[PDB]
Order: sequence, then structure tokens, then C-alpha cells
Amino acid sequence: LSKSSWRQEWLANLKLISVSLVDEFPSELSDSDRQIINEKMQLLKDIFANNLKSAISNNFRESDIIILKGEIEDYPMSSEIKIYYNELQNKKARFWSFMKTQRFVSNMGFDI
Amino acid sequence: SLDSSPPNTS
Repeated sequence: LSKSSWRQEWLANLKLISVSLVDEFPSELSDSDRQIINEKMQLLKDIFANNLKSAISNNFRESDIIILKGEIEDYPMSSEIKIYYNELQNKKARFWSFMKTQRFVSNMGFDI
Repeated sequence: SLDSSPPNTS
């Protein structure tokens, strides 16, 4: 019930998960800020596809895990993803922040 | 139903 049991249980679940990585960004970001995030997003996409054996979704509505380019709170009300997150409040998919996803993969044995 | 974080035991 502890250490790699958790890693092993996740590895199994991820083989049966659809993961979508978001296109939209949180408010007030510079071109560099966005680039740096995009590069990181790109490797997270690889770990999920290649290592965690998850299916990469091009539709965030058709996925069990949604990977954000920041915290959902920082996303504007008007963005497609925030709109979707808000409708899912009436019962769903797991909305992970950019930092949380980084933490997860690192615990899975895939550091950046 | 599964935790996103590993079992922290320290």
C-alpha cells in the first residue's frame, strides 16, 4: 500500500486513460514565458504517450486527465477549458496544473 | 479515486 505499489497501480491505470494536453494559456504571459511552458508541455506529452502508455487526446472533453499550461484559477472565465471546468462542477475528468503534472511524472520516475 | 501524490511517510 506504499512506495512503488502506488507507481505500479498508476502505471496500470494510465494504460486505460485518455490524456488531453490543453492549447490555451493562463492570463498575462510574455512570448518567452509561453515558449518555456510549451517546451515543457511537449516533453510531458511524450512521457504520457511513450512511457505512461496513455492515449493522447486532441479533445479535452474526450479525456480522463487534462494537462493545463498553469493553474485553472489563472485561466480567464471566457476560455473554452475554464468554461468546461465550470460545467463539470455539476456532477469527471482530472484537471492538473502544469506544476502538478511535472510533480506527478517526477514521482513516476520521469524528471525534467 | 487514486491519489495524485505518492504516500508521504516522514
